Amino acid sequence: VVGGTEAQRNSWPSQISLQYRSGSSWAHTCGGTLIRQNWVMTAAHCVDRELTFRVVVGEHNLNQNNGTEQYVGVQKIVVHPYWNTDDVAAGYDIALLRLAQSVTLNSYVQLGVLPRAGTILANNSPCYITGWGLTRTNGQLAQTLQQAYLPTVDYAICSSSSYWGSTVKNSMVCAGGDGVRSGCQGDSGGPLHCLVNGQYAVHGVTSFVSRLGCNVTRKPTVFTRVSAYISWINNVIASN
Ligand SMILES: *C(=O)[C@@H](CC)[C@@H](CNS(=O)(=O)c1ccc(C)cc1)C(=O)O
Ligand SMILES: [Ca+2]
Repeated sequence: VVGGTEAQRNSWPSQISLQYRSGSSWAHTCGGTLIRQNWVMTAAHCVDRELTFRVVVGEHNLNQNNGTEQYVGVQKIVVHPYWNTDDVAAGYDIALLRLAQSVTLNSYVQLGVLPRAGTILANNSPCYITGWGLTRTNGQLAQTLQQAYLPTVDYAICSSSSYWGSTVKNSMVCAGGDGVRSGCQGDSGGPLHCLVNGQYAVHGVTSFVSRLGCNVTRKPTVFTRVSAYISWINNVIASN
């Protein structure tokens, strides 16, 4: 996240780090949201490569032991069946990961609250993106989890010609676009937390930013709209 601030250690306990095995170690590649003790919601584009993945819950600093982390392998990957790698703009950028073991909940590890199905936020709704993605366009990943306030940009504005045009669909949420704050590579898959009726809920799954760069004026970060996929999510969880 570009233009973010370090999150407090226990602010976003559903945020997970999705990592892939790289030689003798592990490398962060995307975020995700813990939605069941053994299920993670992330972006389908994060699991397009045939890599070995693990999820880290209760993570704060990627390069140091925080003494709060739980490490778990990904046992099954279910990508939305309409997802197409060649077309992120078509949408369906969502996937569910069944964890090899159920994680233990505590103040650093909690399930993400999902919105009711069909919920659409009013323009300019208050949301925060969180993640360890690049802190600058063509930069490096953050060491500590970052957060940035990114107000939503409704579909009418977001899909307008000055913004994203036809690239944005109504199955997505746009947020930000101020030219200073945004998601960036490595934040994909993570949550967009929006305050609704006093409770933060995960309304988006980070999906894409402009090819021009991360923090680009009028190119708000684009997220899969979680509330469009509630029955899909429940169907997967129930049949697996
Ligand atoms: C997500 O991080 C997104 C910006 C918010 C990225 C794409 N996701 S990624 O950087 O994880 C990705 C890109 C390509 C591959 C092969 C793997 C990972 C974006 O550039 O829109
Ligand atoms: Ca750590």
